[PDB]
Amino acid sequence: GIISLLDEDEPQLKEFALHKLNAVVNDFWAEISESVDKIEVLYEDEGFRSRQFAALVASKVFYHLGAFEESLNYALGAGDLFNVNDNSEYVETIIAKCIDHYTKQCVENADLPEGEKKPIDQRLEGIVNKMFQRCLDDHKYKQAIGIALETRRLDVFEKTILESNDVPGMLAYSLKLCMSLMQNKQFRNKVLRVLVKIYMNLEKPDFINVCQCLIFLDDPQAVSDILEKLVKEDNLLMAYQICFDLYESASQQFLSSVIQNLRT
Amino acid sequence: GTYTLIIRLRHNVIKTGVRMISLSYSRISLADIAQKLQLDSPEDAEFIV
Amino acid sequence: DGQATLLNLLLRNYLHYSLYDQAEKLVSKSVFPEQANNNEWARYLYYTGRIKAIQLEYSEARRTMTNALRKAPQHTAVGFKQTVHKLLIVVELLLGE
Amino acid sequence: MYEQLKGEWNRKSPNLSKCGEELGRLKLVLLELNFLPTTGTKLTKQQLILARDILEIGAQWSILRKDIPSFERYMAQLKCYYFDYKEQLPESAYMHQLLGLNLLFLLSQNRVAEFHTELERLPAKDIQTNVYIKHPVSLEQYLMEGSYNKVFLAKGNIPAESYTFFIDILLDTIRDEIAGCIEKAYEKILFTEATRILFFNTPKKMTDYAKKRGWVLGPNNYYSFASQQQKPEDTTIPSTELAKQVIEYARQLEMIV
Amino acid sequence: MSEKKQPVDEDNWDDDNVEDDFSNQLRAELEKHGYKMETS
Repeated sequence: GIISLLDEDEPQLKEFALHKLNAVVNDFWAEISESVDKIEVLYEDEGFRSRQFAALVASKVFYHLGAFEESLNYALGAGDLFNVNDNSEYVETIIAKCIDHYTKQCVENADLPEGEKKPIDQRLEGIVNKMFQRCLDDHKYKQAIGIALETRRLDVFEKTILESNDVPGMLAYSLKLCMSLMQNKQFRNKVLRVLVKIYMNLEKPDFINVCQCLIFLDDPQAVSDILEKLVKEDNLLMAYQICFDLYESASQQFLSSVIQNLRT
Repeated sequence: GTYTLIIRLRHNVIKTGVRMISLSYSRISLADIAQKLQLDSPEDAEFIV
Repeated sequence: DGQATLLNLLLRNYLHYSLYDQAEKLVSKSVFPEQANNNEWARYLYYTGRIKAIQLEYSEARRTMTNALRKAPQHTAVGFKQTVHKLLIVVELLLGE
Repeated sequence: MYEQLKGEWNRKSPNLSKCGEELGRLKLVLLELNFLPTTGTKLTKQQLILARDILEIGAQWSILRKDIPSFERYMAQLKCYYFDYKEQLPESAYMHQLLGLNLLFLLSQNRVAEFHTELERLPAKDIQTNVYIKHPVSLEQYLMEGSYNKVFLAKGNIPAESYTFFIDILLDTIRDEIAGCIEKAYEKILFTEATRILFFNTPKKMTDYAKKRGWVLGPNNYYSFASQQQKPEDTTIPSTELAKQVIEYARQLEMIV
Repeated sequence: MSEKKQPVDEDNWDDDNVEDDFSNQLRAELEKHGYKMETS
């Protein structure tokens, strides 16, 4: 019942009125739920030292009433007071709107990244890789292999090939699982062309994934480039499964297009 | 504790009355309906009507 | 199961109180807990019937009082059914029927 | 005990140079202690009974200066303070004459659903006791039906306090109501009967109403334009609406859903 | 089933309509007419 004094015009009862918007935001939460929503008045007003905590409690009250985006934009513009506390049942409420809105906009940004892109308010992508560092640093990498795809970004998934988890076969079988769940060619070829150039820059360059990716990828010159690396290394025993899997898997047009790059 | 809802029924008793008398009688004086409704005042029996 | 009982168990002393939690129950999202087991759901329509009783029945809630009556089981009447048999036509005495 | 206030509060200082130091004084309460209901420390009441008296007198002089937006601030502060279940004074010589004063201005606010949301706050204090709150609910109960003359008898028969600003709204909001119910199918009324149905002998206020609406100023005459002729004989509107509803009957008749 | 949490605790209808229109009216007309033969 602290709500009637929101026209004081003396800006420290706005502060002292948001003193009681976090501890007793259960009982008269039902009171200030729909009747008074003057958060945006002092949030857009010249009167500072609030507009910070005011967007937090509208991000509280409009969340449970189904105004997820109303709690989400004030969740963006709330600031440092909003993301300081993650010891409740509330971070799962706000990043299931924030990172969900992030990836469902980043599908459109996977369509057209250049031009009319996102005006991020410096946290909508900040807690993406911040919570992704929580994923990289909370020991779980069977899922940290996952958010790097779900963000629809290439170089963070190229980044996490070197992490606190080593590479025996980890990420090599990730392509065995992601080629099966592969949606289209548009998202496939971009990641696939950038993983298999660090596969050649790996300590032991794997050959069946770099031939398989390239008949998946239609590059009739790069297997002649690493084939030139294998003539340069001069061992036809390891220049073998790069080649008879290429004859067994590749067709007459691709083998008839790569042949100019093999004989030259 | 329905008493605060019971207290406002006089309006609907008197609309029941004016529907009853307006439905029954056709050319009835205002100086009869207040006495039959024991209103004790014709001067607002113009006004309830 | 958390959308259902936590709103009549929220309401049952708010009706006995005088706080603004009637319009919050208007704007609430938890008004439908989706087939609440014929027992909390049936009385819920009555508990929100007395809400618009104390906030001026305009023949809106006589169908939800009536529905609150007709969704009852078969045990006894003295606890709630004598009071929906009273209050259900309190609000129609407010109408004229 | 940090008072600053006990010299000029009961004596009338109408809109003088006190209210700014009074508002900044209420600000000086806020630096000391928040207006939280103070769940612990029940023995300390100088933040509640000593400051809520300041907030109810601050509710009191708001209506003397016609401060309608800031009036309901102090009044809703008071109501949400008596919402608290801590043992306080149950009432005083003011609580009926302020809560019912809110009920009487809210009566004049043309909001009846909020006029009857108050009625849990005093169930037994309605008729059998508490006559000073029995009077406004009987008043609006008389405004419900066509009881006019009894309401204007209640205009002046107040035992409680002034209520002047509320019976002046109560005056205008029934002035346009009599000015509404001049518009029936009446006959000729002379310049005495409907001249005296409000409260006037012969000013030009009947020229204000008589030129406001019809029932035109004539030779002791109120002219009856009781026409009510234009609107009937409409076949086309059911021939559009029913033309929709017939096909809508045909949709859930043969087509599988 | 059927626990229903407790907050507090023909022959019949036509003559009840006669109890609606005819509750406390006349009730024993045997002598009012004999008292109206001399007045009316």
